[PDB]
Amino acid sequence: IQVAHSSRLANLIDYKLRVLTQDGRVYIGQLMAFDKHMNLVLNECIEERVPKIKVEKRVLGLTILRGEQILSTVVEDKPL
Amino acid sequence: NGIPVKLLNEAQGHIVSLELTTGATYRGKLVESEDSMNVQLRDVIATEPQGAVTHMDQIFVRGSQIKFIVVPDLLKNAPLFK
Amino acid sequence: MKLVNFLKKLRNEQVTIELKNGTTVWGTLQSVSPQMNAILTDVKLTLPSDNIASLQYINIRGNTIRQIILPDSLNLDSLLVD
Amino acid sequence: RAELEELEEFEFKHGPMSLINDAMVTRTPVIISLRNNHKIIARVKAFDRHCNMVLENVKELWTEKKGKNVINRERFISKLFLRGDSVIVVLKTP
Amino acid sequence: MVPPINCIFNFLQQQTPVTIWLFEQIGIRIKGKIVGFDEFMNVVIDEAVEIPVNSKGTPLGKILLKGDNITLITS
Amino acid sequence: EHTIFTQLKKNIPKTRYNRDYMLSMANIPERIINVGVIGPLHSGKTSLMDLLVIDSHKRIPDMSKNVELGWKPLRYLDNLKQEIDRGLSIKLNGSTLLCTDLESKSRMINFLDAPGHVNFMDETAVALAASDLVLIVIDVVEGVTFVVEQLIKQSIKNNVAMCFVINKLDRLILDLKLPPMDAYLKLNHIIANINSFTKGNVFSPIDNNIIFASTKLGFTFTIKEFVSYYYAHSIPSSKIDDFTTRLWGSVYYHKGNFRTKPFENVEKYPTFVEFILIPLYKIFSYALSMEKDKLKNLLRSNFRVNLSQEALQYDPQPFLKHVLQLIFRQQTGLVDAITRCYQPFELFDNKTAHLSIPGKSTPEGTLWAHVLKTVDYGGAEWSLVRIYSGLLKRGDTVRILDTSQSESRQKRQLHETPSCEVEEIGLLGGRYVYPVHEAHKGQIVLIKGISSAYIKSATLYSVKSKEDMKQLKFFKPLDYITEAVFKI
Amino acid sequence: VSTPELKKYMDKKILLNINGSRKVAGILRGYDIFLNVVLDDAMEINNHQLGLQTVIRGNSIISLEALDA
Amino acid sequence: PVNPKPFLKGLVNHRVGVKLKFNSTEYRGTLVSTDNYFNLQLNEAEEFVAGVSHGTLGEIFIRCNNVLYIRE
Amino acid sequence: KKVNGTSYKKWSFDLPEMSNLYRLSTPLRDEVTDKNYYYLFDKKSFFNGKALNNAIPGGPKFEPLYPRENEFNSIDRVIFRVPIRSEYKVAFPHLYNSRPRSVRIPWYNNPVSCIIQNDEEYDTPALFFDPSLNPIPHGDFTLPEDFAPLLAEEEELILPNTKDAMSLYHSPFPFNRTKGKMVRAQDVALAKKWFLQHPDEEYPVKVKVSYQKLLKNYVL
RNA sequence: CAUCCGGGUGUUGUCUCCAUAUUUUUU
Ligand SMILES: Nc1nc2c(ncn2[C@@H]2O[C@H](COP(=O)(O)OP(=O)(O)OP(=O)(O)O)[C@@H](O)[C@H]2O)c(=O)[nH]1
Ligand SMILES: [Mg+2]
Repeated sequence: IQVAHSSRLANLIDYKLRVLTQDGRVYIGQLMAFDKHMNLVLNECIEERVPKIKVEKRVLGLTILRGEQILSTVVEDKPL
Repeated sequence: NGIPVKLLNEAQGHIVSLELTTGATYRGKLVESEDSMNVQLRDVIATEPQGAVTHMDQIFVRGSQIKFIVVPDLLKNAPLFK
Repeated sequence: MKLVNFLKKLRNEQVTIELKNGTTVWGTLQSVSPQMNAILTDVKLTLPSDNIASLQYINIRGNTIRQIILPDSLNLDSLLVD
Repeated sequence: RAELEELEEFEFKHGPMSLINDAMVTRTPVIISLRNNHKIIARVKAFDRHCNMVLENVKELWTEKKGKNVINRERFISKLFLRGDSVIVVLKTP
Repeated sequence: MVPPINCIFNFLQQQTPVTIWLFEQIGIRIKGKIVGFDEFMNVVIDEAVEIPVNSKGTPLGKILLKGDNITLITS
Repeated sequence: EHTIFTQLKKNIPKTRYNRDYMLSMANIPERIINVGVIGPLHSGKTSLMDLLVIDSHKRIPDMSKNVELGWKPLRYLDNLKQEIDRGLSIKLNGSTLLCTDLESKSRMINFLDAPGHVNFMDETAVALAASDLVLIVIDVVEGVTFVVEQLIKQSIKNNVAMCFVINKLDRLILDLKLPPMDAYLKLNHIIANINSFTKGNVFSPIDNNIIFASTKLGFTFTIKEFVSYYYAHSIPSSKIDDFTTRLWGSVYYHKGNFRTKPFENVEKYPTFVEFILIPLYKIFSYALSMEKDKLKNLLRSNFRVNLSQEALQYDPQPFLKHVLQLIFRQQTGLVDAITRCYQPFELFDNKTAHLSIPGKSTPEGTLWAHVLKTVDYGGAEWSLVRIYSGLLKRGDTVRILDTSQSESRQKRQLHETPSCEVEEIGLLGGRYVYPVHEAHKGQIVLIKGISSAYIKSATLYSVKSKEDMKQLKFFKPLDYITEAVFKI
Repeated sequence: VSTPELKKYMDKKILLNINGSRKVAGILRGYDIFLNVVLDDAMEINNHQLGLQTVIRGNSIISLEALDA
Repeated sequence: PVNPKPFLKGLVNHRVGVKLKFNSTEYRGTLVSTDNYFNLQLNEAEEFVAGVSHGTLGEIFIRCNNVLYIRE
Repeated sequence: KKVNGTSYKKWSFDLPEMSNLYRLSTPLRDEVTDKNYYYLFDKKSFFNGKALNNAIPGGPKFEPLYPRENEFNSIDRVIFRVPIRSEYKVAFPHLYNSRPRSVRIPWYNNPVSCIIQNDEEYDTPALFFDPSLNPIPHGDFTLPEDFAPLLAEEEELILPNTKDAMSLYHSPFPFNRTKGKMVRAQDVALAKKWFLQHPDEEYPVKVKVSYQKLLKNYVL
């Protein structure tokens, strides 16, 4: 995996981002919009739960992720 | 103002899905949204965390409980971003 | 009076971190937000008896951050005063 | 902004925020119970409104308990930042 | 229409049989009568009683309970 | 010879907002709103419509250099040889386009520009029968005259919400040369005269009902929009709306303290004069008569407006128009006011009940629409229809009943229709027609192919069962407001 | 400041989902900005009523469902 | 008239018993002072683990967020 | 600054130079600022007059262009009431006369002008309530201090050059411009607006006929 | 249907003058 040594989150917007969630799932997709409260809008969001064995996988598309239920953000891949 | 909350209120009317902290998904026409995501739906299917589906006419939700909201592919186009 | 001043003044330091679940995080303090959001480059994770999961970049949510283990060469009283 | 910090330090000295502020002034080791069960013996350096507190001379005490094998575990850290919400009860050891 | 502030002002003057449920808590209930009211939802309750749930009358007195962990009230 | 019209489909204007996303918002019936722009003769409603047209499209091909510079108004929706030579809208025209409010939520609006001369009131009766709400445009010099009085009495009669646009605000400044306090008293006189004919409802500029506009200089604003641009980045954000409710009607301000008495020391003006109207007079005076070197520095510092190096070399009226379009940006305050005026739940049922014999409901399966007028639009003739219920598809045979039959057929339903196939469906846009495949509930379209089935108006229905034939109810014929009495 | 528009649901029975899978039936009496539901008490989840008039805290609300149309 | 905050101001310099939510325990010590946040401080606070004094903690400072109820 | 070069092709002035040329050229200005002056003297009324063969009372007279000249309009059956004099046949030319051939339709109206001039003594301000005008008869909340409206740092509403700006703003063609290009010397028609307006006073017969002959030349 | 006095804009050349925290987010 490769990414630029970025200063802040908004500078790397529209990047394929692995986004953890407090309930155990991880949402992977290119981020369109962020917030002061860390609400995120993934362009091609993909629902990936970790069941109690192997990864659960599901496609969502354009979705809002609420900020409170986020654990953290990670860059998965580049734009385009 | 919150640009994701901007998107939510712009998404009113479409068949949107919604899972909470509880893990119980929903899916139907949205009706109302605010700064705190005080969501309302119509024609909402209410699948419990086990998978027990219960069709119902309406629902109101509090924003603290909301986890994520499935928006359609129309809001990808216009006009909130640029 | 704000420790946010101090945490803002903590920059480009390689630090360990704990979370609400208790996950470790070894990475350079790229920046810290006024609400504790630890922006970190060149990071390494290890879960709570579990094996390694190293990564390229992680900005972690402020509330999820439990306890940041600071580095060795650190004058606390130097940064505390304006 | 300045008047709020004036009444902050004023309300600390008179209110119960004076205790661990006085513990920082006396600079003693203090035990602190935690949300995920960690009795933190450490030297308090920093102190704010939210009870976030940088700790020198750190010594966390806990029990990683799994497998019917009580393994009371503990570690020393040079310096560590504490988040407020984790704290339950701070106390100055006599 | 009755906002919660006005309905609790009825509970303040009346002091009628209140039953309280608790936040992040199913194992225990309370039974008393409302006596105080804050600008937050903090309310002091005299004649309060700890009442474990119907899955008995256990001892409890007058309590200032931190009101940010309230669920039910009914005077 | 007859119209100016865009026949080549490749030469369509190029629509900044991606029309496919506009058509996708027609699925939600609450996203569409039908507004007709009525008012008196030579008050500004066509130029008001032309502002929205200019800001909605990328490159209009009929726009010359003079209508860009601002000498002659582009009268885009006038469109005819009659309306160019006579200088007078004689037929209603429209445009369907999407617009965003101040909270960035975009919605599809069907504007029907209507004539203002008093002989053409058949047209205005069509526009009142079509529109969900109307925005009555009046000019500030004449006041609410007897024509305005009748237009608002007919807006009340038709169960139609309404909105007001005070127009020609420059004529207070440049023509009549009124001082700012006297112009404030003029505006308060017009608004207090508006509220005398409206039965009970309250029209004030702070309830998003009153909209101040020029349309020759090419601006419009509201108090909410004008606070939202330049004031409310300084107010603490919990106070903003409350400050806007302080912006009208004899509340006075000095130094952070609001009160009602004339404050006895500073001899200031009321708050609308000081915060909104005197800065508007200053924009006009300084655009026309200040040296440009001081003006670009002052204007960059106050409004963050950056005057380009081309736009210093103008004539005074294009420069005033350029400055006023850069201070007052696109017409989002008017669209926000339109969104804050119309509630569908209150008035759609009463409007269909007033047009056609109040029943309980219509079934959601049946197609039920209202053919308002035959309009010669672009060479051939199109029906102009509003869809009240159901869906309509291109290639569908429906029953078109003339409205003169309907008052008998309704009693016979309380106690056959010729069918036609829908050849084409188009969205009206001004100098052109945009072809669309299907037409949903709640929107106004042009339908080619049913025009031979009726005289002045008709009703269009497609029933699925036989049982829904007793459920459906037919439209009553129009009240063309003036009786035709002049004979030849 | 944004008032949750419960005037559509005012004086109607509502199935309030609250913390720990608990339900509350009851006709609505009023509310505030925090969503604290002032409601006439009804049967709580076979089924049994506690109280006559109730005030539920907003933080404890999971949801509130339209029982009455 | 007997509100929480004025009774709490009367409860200053008096014995109090603190109960909490998760991983929690009753207490018993003389309240020192309070604020609008309801941060507590006790002297001679005995750690009553479900009404069983596990240890005399003494001079202590309790956080506001984890407070459930406070009694005599 | 005020010209492109010695090729002498384009010009651009300031406001006081343009205002000075506006005052200084008083005897040859148009001095008609509303378009409702030319109600039945516009170009298109002249074309309808030539085509219909009528004569509006102060304009030109041409040949018919249709010089070859039933009981529908009989006397017994038409109601004689409000005579159909020639201004009505010019103004509404498809209604008042049968067979309108080669007739065009002449711009109904312009709304009503209420421009107010200010020429007396100059010491009256720019914004002033004229004697022509009718009259118009009949602390919980605070903000931060030093909250002032937008242009409060510039305290003068009326600049000194603004009366000249509001007078040049309404002048007809050459003076509302302050930017343009050089034309030829004979292409500037100085007598032309004179015979397009009306006769200024009551003149001899020769001088009223001279207006008509020149004005006929303009129409052709 | 033509002739004549004139005009715009674009590309190239040429000429002249100078220059190189206390309920929905985070306590
Ligand atoms: N002086 C001045 N004139 C204006 C202003 N706004 C519009 N007009 C003029 O008003 C005249 C009428 O404009 P339109 O909008 O075309 O007329 P209308 O409102 O459609 O009325 P109709 O005759 O029915 O079309 C135009 O010649 C404009 O020049 C203004 O703000 N000031
Ligand atoms: Mg018009």
